[PDB]
Amino acid sequence: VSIWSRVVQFGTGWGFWVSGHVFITAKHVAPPKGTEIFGRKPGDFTVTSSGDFLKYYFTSAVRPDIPAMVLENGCQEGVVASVLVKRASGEMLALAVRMGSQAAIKIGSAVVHGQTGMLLTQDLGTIPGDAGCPYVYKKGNTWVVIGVHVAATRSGNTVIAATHGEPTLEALE
Repeated sequence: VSIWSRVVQFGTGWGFWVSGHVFITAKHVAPPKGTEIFGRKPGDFTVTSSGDFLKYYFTSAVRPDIPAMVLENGCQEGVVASVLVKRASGEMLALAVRMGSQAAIKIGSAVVHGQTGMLLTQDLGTIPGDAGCPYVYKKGNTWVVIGVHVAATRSGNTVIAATHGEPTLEALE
């Protein structure tokens, strides 16, 4: 699809334009908080994190050309999604992954929640440094994004996606 263009190198990893204003990535690849990014200084944007999910909101659209997509909080187990892996070479691998159940993890010093998935099918699969690449699927007749890649199991086909879910309560003052 044209979409592959949304995926871009970022810090020590990758990230994704959900909308003109919204850029998501894996928190551990991101450059330190308050770094000048895409030629914007802090204050041009607002960053919300959620585990190892990291969302930048830009007051002014940074990618004006691009439509919004729906950003779900993970998806149902058994749904077949697809990871959009770009490699530094520019090579583009659509990896199919059947999504699984939730699962905690440690990124160093910090336990973080994710949805696991089991890569469907040699060379193949993921590497560290794919972190950030998105997981997306076709819900009925259109496409949504459900999380970002964080890591893959030493053993075989299992991968973890970080997810972002909207807050449901609020504290006062």
